[PDB]
Amino acid sequence: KLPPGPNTPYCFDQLRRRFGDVFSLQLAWTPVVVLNGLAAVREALVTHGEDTADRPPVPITQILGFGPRSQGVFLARYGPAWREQRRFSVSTLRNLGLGKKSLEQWVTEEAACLCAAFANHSGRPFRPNGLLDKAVSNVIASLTCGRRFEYDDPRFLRLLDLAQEGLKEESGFLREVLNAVPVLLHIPALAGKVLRFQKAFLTQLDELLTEHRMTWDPAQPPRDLTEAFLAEMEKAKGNPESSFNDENLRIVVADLFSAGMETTSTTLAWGLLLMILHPDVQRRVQQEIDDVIGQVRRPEMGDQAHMPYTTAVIHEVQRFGDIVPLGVTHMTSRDIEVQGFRIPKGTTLITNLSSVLKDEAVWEKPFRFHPEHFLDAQGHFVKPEAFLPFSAGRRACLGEPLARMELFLFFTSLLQHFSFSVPTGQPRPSHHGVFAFLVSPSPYELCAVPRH
Ligand code: HEM
Ligand SMILES: CSc1ccc2c(c1)N(CC[C@H]1CCCCN1C)c1ccccc1S2
Ligand SMILES: CSc1ccc2c(c1)N(CC[C@H]1CCCCN1C)c1ccccc1S2
Ligand SMILES: [Zn+2]
Ligand SMILES: [Zn+2]
Ligand SMILES: [Zn+2]
Repeated sequence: KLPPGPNTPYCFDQLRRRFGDVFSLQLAWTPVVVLNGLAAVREALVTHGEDTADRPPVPITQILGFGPRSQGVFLARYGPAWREQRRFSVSTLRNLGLGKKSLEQWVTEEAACLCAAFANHSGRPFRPNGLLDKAVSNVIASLTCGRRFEYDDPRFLRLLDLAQEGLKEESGFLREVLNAVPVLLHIPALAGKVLRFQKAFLTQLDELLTEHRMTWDPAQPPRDLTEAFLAEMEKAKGNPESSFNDENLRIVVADLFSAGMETTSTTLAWGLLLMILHPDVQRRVQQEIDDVIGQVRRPEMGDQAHMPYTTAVIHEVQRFGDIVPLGVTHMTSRDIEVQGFRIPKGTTLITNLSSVLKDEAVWEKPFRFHPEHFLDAQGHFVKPEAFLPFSAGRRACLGEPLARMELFLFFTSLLQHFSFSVPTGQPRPSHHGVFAFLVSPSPYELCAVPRH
C-alpha cells in the first residue's frame, strides 16, 4: 500500500493535515514521499537507516567536477566514496577539537573579533547579518585552511558574495530545469549559466587552496582539515579507489563552507532577533552569564554544562527559528515501509523537520518562543527527542559538534558584552521567517550597547 496524496513549508503543513504523516507527490518527473513527525522521520532514517542514507542524483553537479570518487560528502551517493569522506571529516573534526583544542581556540578568537566589530558600531542601529556571516565563515576557513580573514579583506568579501549568490542558484527555475531534464546541458548558453556563481566560488577557493599548498609543512602534524586531507592524498598516490584526490579536495572544502556558513549565521541572526523581542529572556541569560563566568573572562565550552538556562535558550532559538524546515532530501536504496505504507526503491524522501520541531503533541507551545521547552521545573536542562534540527541517522549533520560550539561561544560572548534592543522609533520586528531553502528572520536592525 502506497501513501496517499493529491512558500513551500506551509503547503506541506496543509497536506499533512489532509492526508496524514506519510504522503505522496510527483514533482518534476520524480516520485516524492514527505515524512512528518518524529515517528515517521525516525522510522525512515534510523530503523530503516541502511536503506534511506542515499542522495537523489543531481545531474548538474557534473559541471563541478563530480565523479565516482569525487562526490564530496554532502550530495555524495551512499557508498564508499561517501563513507570514506564522512569518516575523514568526522574524525578530523574530533581531532582538531581534542588535545590542543584548536577549534575551540579559533572560535574563541573569532568571538573576540566579532565583539570588537560590534563595539565599533557605537550604538548606532545596524543589521547584524553581514558580521555574523563573516565570523562563521572565518570558523570554516580556520577548520579547513588554518587561517582567518580580516572583516574588510577584499578577497574575503568576494568569497562571501559569491557564496551568497551561489546559494540562490541552488533554488532556481533554471536549475531545476536542466537538473530535471539534463540533456539540455549540451547547449553551452544554458550550461554556462546555471551554476555561474558556484563555479566562481570554486575558482576563488582553488586560489586559496593553492596558497595553502605552498605554506603547508608536511613535516609537522596537520594543523587543519586540508592538511590532513593532503597527507591522505600523498599516501593514496597510485590507488584509483581512493576518494582523496585533488578533484574531491575542492568539493569537500566547498561542502563544508556551503553547509556550515549560512546555517550557523542564520541561527545566530535568529538568536539576536529573539533576544530583542524577548528582552526578559536576554537579561536572564545575562544573569546566568555574570553568575557563572563574569563580565571579564571569555566563555569556554566547559561553562556550558553549568548554564542550563542559556543552553535552553540556544536550543529554543534553533527549534523556533527552524532554519532547515524540509531538511535535505534522501533517496531509498531498497523498498521499505513507514507507518504501514510501502515506499519503493528510488523514492526521494523529504524529511519535514519543522513538523518535528513544531509538533503540537510534543511541545507545550510550539509556535511561541519558550525556553522552558528545554527546562524542567527545577531549571535542569532537558533535551526532548523531537529536537532534531540536524536530522537523524547516518547522514545527520556532521558539523553538529562544531555548530553547538559556535552557537554557545558566539551567543554567550555577545550577550556577555552587549545589551540588544529594538532601536527607538522602528516597528517591532516580525518573528515570521522568509523561506528560501533556509528560513531567515525578516530583515531587522538592532542596537548593541556595551554593558561596562
Ligand atoms: C545550526 C547549524 C547547522 C544546522 C541546523 C545544520 C543542519 C543540517 C541538516 C538538516 C543536514 C541534513 C542531514 C540529512 O541529510 O538528513 C546537514 C548536513 C550536513 N551538514 Fe550541517 N548544519 C549546521 C551546521 C553545519 C556545520 C558547521 C558544518 C561543517 C563544519 C556542516 C556540515 C554538514 C555536512 C557536510 C552535511 C552533509 C552530511 C552528509 O550528507 O553525510 N553543517 N546539516
Ligand atoms: C555557495 S554554493 C552552495 C551553498 C549552499 C549549499 C550548497 C551549495 N549545496 C551543495 C554544496 C555544493 C557546493 C559546491 C560544490 C558542490 N557541492 C555539492 C546544497 C545542496 C542542497 C541543499 C543544500 C545545500 S547548502
Ligand atoms: C537538495 S536538499 C533540499 C531540501 C529541501 C528541498 C529540496 C532540496 N528541494 C528538492 C525537491 C525536489 C524533488 C524532486 C523534484 C524537484 N524538487 C524541487 C526543493 C527545491 C526547491 C524548493 C523546495 C525544495 S524542498
Ligand atoms: Zn594549514
Ligand atoms: Zn530535574
Ligand atoms: Zn566588554
